[PDB]
Amino acid sequence: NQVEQSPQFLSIQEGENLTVYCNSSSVFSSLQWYRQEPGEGPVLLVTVVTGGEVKKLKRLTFQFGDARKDSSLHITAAQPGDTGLYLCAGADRGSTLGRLYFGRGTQLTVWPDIQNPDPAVYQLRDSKSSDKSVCLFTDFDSQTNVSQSKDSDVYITDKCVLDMRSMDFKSNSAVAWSNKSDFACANAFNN
Amino acid sequence: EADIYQTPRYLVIGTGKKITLECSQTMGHDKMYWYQQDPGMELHLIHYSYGVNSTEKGDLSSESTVSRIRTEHFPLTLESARPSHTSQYLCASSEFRDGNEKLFFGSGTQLSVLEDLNKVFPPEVAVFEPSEAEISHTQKATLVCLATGFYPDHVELSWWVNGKEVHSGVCTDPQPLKEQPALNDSRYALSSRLRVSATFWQDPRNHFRCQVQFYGLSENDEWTQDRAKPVTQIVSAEAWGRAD
Repeated sequence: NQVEQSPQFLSIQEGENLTVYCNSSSVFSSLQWYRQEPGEGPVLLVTVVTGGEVKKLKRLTFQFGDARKDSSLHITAAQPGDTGLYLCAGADRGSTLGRLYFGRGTQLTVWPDIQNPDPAVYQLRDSKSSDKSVCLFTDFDSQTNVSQSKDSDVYITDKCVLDMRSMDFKSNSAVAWSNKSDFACANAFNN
Repeated sequence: EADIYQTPRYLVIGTGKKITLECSQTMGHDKMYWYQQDPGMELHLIHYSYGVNSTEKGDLSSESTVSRIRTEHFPLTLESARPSHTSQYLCASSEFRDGNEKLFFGSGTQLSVLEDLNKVFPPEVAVFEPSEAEISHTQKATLVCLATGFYPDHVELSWWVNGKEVHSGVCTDPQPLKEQPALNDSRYALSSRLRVSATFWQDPRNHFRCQVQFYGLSENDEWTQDRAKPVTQIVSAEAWGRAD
């Protein structure tokens, strides 16, 4: 009824194992896990009904706590495709029919390993005539932390990974920009 | 066949307007639900239906209504839009399979209700050409697209190479960024990257376009400002491959 999920966010490299948790002060007659991708409806993964029960569906292992007040989802050998919001939902059969109580979820992001990191900050010119430019920090490894701007007139995005599929090649990038004028790409991503 | 369907995916409307959010399934499911989730919270049941003629409130405080006259349809009405209705609305249906109530969700409506329509702005879109320092060093070419100045956060960015949408070598920020964080109604910025081989880029016959679908005001909406009306629209920017 009050459903707690932890951790709130989990960022991890592919290949790794992980466990996420769902807790309640209330006993459940059953418990579901859902995965939601951005812009889309949550998708049912599993239902557990028996205290202590273990349901394995491929690389995902779900457990229902013995007292039926908690559950865990364990993922073996995380793949980028596992990325998403993992929602836990419990039924109180003492309440009503179809009354599922939801946790807020664990946002899980699984990052690809970078084979040959080659970090660089590049300046790009606007396609049409402008005094406008952006900075691209790219080709860094996965334990690189892109620092947030904090400075008013500078915008810095979070890291994004792209897959050049034909080439068997993935890279990380982050973008910085300003209106002007004190802004230089040299200062943009300094740590 | 089929599944469960919700429309519209996105809606920005002025305050005090009537709103209907549509939900249909073709699975012949008796039970149907509406869930809501504001910025900071979990999904929570606002209405449910056991079947035709059944409509129940899941949240007593909610000033939305539903009706169920067909198994197929479970529409949700807001008779008077207030800013506080700004939310994510998810419709679901269910059935008993192996003694389990299994839910299937639609993909949601992102509803934005605004006191002041003057805070609605379409995106500006710029494409930044690959750095030659990137090309000569790496044998690869990254195009950056920047969409800026939009409000609310109701946009879809896509990349089109030679007239066809691409997914390979693309990454778009999962969340946009506030251009003026000190305003809770700040306009937004979003970037995306498209990375191609340098020789693909250097071919002048190759055409690259960043497209942003914005969902804004509809045709009938009142407007009085000395600036074009911020209607639902596409804004694009384009670039040609160039040798160099």
